[PDB]
Amino acid sequence: PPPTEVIQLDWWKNCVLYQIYPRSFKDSDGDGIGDLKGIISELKHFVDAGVDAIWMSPIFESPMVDFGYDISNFYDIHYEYGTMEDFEELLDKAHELGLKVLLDFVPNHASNESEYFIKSEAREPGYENFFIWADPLPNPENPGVRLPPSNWVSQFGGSAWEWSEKRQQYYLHQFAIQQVDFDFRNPAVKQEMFNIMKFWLDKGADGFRLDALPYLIEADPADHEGRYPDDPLSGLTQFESHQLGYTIPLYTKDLIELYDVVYEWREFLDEYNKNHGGDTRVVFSQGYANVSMTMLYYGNEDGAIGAHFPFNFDFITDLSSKSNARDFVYIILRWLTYMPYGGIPNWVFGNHDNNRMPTRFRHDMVDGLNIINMLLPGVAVTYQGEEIGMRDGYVSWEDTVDIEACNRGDPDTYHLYSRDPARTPYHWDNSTSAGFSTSTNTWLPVAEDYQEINLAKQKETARSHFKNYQALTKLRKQATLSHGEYDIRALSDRTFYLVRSLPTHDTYVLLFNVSERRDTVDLGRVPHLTLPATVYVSSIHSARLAGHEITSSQLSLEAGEALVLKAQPI
Amino acid sequence: PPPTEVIQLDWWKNCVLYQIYPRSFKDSDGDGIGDLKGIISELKHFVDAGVDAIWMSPIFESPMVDFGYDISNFYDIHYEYGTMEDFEELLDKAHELGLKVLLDFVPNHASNESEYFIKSEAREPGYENFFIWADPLPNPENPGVRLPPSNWVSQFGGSAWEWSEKRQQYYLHQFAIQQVDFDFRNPAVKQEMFNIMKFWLDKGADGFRLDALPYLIEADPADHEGRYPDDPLSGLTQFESHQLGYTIPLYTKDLIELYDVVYEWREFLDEYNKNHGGDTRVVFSQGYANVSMTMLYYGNEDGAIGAHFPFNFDFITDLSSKSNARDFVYIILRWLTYMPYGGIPNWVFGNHDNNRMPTRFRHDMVDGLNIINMLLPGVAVTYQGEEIGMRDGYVSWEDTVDIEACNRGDPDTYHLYSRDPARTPYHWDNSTSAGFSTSTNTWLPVAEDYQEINLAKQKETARSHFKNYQALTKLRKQATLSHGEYDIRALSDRTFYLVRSLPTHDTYVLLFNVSERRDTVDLGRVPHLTLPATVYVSSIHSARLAGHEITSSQLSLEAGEALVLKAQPI
Ligand SMILES: OC[C@@]1(O)OC[C@@H](O)[C@@H](O)[C@@H]1O
Ligand SMILES: OC[C@@]1(O)OC[C@@H](O)[C@@H](O)[C@@H]1O
Ligand SMILES: OC[C@H]1O[C@](O)(CO)[C@@H](O)[C@@H]1O
Ligand SMILES: OC[C@H]1O[C@](O)(CO)[C@@H](O)[C@@H]1O
Ligand SMILES: *[C@@H]1O[C@H](CO)[C@@H](O)[C@H](O)[C@H]1O
Ligand SMILES: *[C@@H]1O[C@H](CO)[C@@H](O)[C@H](O)[C@H]1O
Ligand SMILES: [Ca+2]
Ligand SMILES: [Ca+2]
Ligand SMILES: [Mg+2]
Ligand SMILES: [Mg+2]
Ligand SMILES: [Mg+2]
Ligand SMILES: [Mg+2]
Ligand SMILES: [Mg+2]
Repeated sequence: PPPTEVIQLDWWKNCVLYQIYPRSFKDSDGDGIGDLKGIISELKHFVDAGVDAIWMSPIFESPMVDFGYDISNFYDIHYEYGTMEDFEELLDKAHELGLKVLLDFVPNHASNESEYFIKSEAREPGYENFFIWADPLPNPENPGVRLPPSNWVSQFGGSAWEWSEKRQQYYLHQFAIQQVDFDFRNPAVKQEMFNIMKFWLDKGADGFRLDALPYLIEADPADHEGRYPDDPLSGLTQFESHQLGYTIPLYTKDLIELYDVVYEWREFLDEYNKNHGGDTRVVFSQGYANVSMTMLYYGNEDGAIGAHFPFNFDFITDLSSKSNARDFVYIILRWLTYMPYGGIPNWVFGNHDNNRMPTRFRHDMVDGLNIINMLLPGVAVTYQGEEIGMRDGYVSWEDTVDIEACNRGDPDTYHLYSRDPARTPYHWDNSTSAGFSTSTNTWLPVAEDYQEINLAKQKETARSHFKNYQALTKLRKQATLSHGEYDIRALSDRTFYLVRSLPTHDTYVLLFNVSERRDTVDLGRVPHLTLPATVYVSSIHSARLAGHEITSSQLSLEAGEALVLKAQPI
Repeated sequence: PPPTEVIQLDWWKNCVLYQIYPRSFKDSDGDGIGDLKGIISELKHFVDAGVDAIWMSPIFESPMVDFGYDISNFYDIHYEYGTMEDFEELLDKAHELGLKVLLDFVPNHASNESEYFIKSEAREPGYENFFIWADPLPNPENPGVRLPPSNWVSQFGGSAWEWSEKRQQYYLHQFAIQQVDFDFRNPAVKQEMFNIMKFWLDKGADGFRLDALPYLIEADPADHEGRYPDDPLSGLTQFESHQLGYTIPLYTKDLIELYDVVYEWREFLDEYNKNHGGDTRVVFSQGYANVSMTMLYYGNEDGAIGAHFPFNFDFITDLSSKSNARDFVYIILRWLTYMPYGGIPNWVFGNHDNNRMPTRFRHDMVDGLNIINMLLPGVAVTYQGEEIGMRDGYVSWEDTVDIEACNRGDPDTYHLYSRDPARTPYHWDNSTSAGFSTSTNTWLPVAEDYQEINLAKQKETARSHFKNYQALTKLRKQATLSHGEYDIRALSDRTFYLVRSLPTHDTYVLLFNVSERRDTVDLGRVPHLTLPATVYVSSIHSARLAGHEITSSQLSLEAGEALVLKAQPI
């Protein structure tokens, strides 16, 4: 029978979404800092790679305490990265190449250098209640020793409460001292968030990543006899009272009221899209939470609609080099089992907040992991460098600039916390500073392996991570990946299959030996696979090349080996 | 295309396995205690129910501290239950009726009234090292102040170490003070377990349940400078030093050496089956552990073969009335994802150690839960009472006899620990004591609801839990249930499907609304379902009767409603 026709999906339902970390992508001006003119000079890379949409880590005005996540002006561009004119040029050139562009910001908090905070601290009319301000806890026993409002612990270590001498109250910071939590029960705060989003959509952004949403709302002291309630204690002996893990965040994380804010954002965005037309503008939410709390970002049982999707961190939080094939299958099944009917799945293997994909897994698993990302239903998310298999770079204590590591760590522990190894500059080629900069003095050190692992090398060599990346993003154009069913099971502790199938269309099969040992499997166990089948993609050290035919039902896979097979339609 | 011939499976691969609790099954002699003549009198019940194999909770000589799991003679029958001749009669009549009969015992420990312990405490030759005996922990601060060997906590509260005045040493008890842990590094103890198994296999037993296996082996002092190492502390404020949960059982539970004992037991059983022929004799292992530690009971990487299966307690540990249809699917997929290839899956919904199935879930979910048990691949495990939807019985503090409750509990807390509510006498009919006994003086109180919930009532009335149970055990003779594939997914937060399919054989489909609300689903989402299809079984509260034709692809299911549909072969 002739192949069935399929209805085209809206762009966000099956895009390849690439995360740029602008500070480390491309330095155009020799200061060792990535910049917007740098990104503009390499927009063609996303077309070459088969990326549909780029998001940037923050580029708004920021003192850079948390490299952009401490925003002092939500309406202008950080000078080290360029100007508003450069951003507008980036949007125009990206759109001309057919790319979508999303911006990133963290609604939860503003820099203490923001006009909001300066004015709030001054109790300026309209701003007095813009942030969470509290009096000290009455000390009737030592009237003279000042007590914080509650025992709340910051994500970045120490008390979540910072005394203001000027205002003679504490302000809340779930993150850095310099990152002040907005009061999301203040209508003026909610209106300012719509104002920011409308400003950037009007400039032409295609949507937003909205960061750190579990932390929006904290217990209302009206419900606790006018005090901020203590979070319950963990009782874990490895944590002292200034260490993250000392408290259970009952009153400070994943409060149900946060979701009302997200549903209100979605209603705003839906109105905006109705009144402007063109490509749908979207919101993709970030939060690390349990399955229940994460799925609530999609919407709820009462018909609320939230983010276009919450990001799926399962490959970061629940899989690693310790995982066997059964773990891989059981964790892949979690998002697919719990995600609401009609929701769009997404898959995230890395970001600027976690160690790089091949460092969390193994170097010989890069191709298999990128195949899982591209062959699962829904949206593939790629973190800068995954398309060439970048590894964590070495960063000394002396070179560490991550506030999270400076705050929580010391020269012996800092590696437990630092995100800097996943932020080292991108490897374009084997030139000075891996082609990232004409300068040797980069804001973070260039990883030692850049002569071995760089894009130019992988475009010249017959087989490479990047060429496999290109073959996979191209495969996503096939109806079997955009509209096909899925079946996933383990064949052994070492190997699993993923089958995409769709009547009258080619079948595609992943086989992946995720173990450190060779494995032999019976392909007769794989549903919808008739032999002979053809190798479409293989891992760079596979004995099988693309175009190789699989004729035998007995297949030996090397440690880390992955194959994509193209088989006849069902 | 005429139905394919399937190869008949060995009996233990797809049996319906029924756990009898002899003390609460049937009292023949009016002492309010269930007994072997009582079981003999009702063996036809298993044939009527479509049960293939019965296991009895322990019937060996026991002081009854733990109602038979404290065994004082592993080679003879507890007097209250009957004689060795009653047991030989039971085995004879059961085998005549085509039933398999398994015995239960707990290798970990013997009664302190056993000859083993009395001789071991007396340091008789050969017995000295039968149990774990330890010196007090040396006390350099004040020599001769008596300290226990370690901080280890018993499962039934207090220290796992009991001082013997007679022997001037402590003995290990992971369970009650009266349950003494064997030394499983002693070859004479291992030889004694082979002797015990050989004795009962020689009498005609079809196999064993071996209880409490995670506790067999504890840390060897020879690996900790000649002391028993402390278990790590949990840090949890709700647990004092005498309370289960105070410690993390690093050195006392799930030691990798316990699995070598299991593999040796299978090698012995394999040799016995080979030398005796007839029907395979089996071992089913018990242990509550994580999925890692649970699957090693089947066997290991190196090719060790263990129990025919370990019991799957997921419907007790990981699902309850709090669970939605997505939880059901995600937990059902756990065993099927993790079990080794060739493994036989099994499904346990209750036992004498946990609250009854309708009490853990809801009264209106009984049929749906019995359908899952019978329609998933592998072995269905039934606990005495589940075939009629028995609810937990009320048992006051005054009537409580469970050592776990007496030791861990007080008049206000005892309900958190007691297993007595799941051990109340079986509801045969609406006669005195529900037909369990001619006496009103029963060893536990008969539940208040026996007039409403009894077997005789359910065999008379047109629709019942028992008639559904019978319809389900009959359905397991169909090739689709013994050899069929499975597919399982959630349609909503409320409803899931399970499809058993097998080309040329009929398709069977469970649809189950596990929620408290009506749900409407689209049957066109269910694979291998062509309409019309026939209701084969329905929940007793369903508007649909068996024989009812589903024609519409839109289906509204009431809270708790489950249907089994019979549909055309694929
Ligand atoms: O608009 C609904 C609501 O729940 O949204 C989150 C907070 O702004 C709450 O004060 C507010 O009532
Ligand atoms: O037979 C192997 C072994 O591991 O079995 C379990 C224990 O009896 C151990 O002492 C013994 O070495
Ligand atoms: O460590 C960085 C922290 O900030 C976040 O982005 C907050 O959502 C998370 O990655 C983590 O809690
Ligand atoms: O509550 C009883 C205890 O004994 C066991 O049967 C041992 O495996 C478990 O049910 C529990 O740990
Ligand atoms: C989300 O927000 C936190 C706090 O501002 C930042 O540190 C992360 O990098 C960002 O992804
Ligand atoms: C398994 O073993 C324990 C300890 O003897 C007992 O209490 C349980 O009832 C049994 O299943
Ligand atoms: Ca907040
Ligand atoms: Ca033991
Ligand atoms: Mg620059
Ligand atoms: Mg971290
Ligand atoms: Mg009796
Ligand atoms: Mg219990
Ligand atoms: Mg299928």
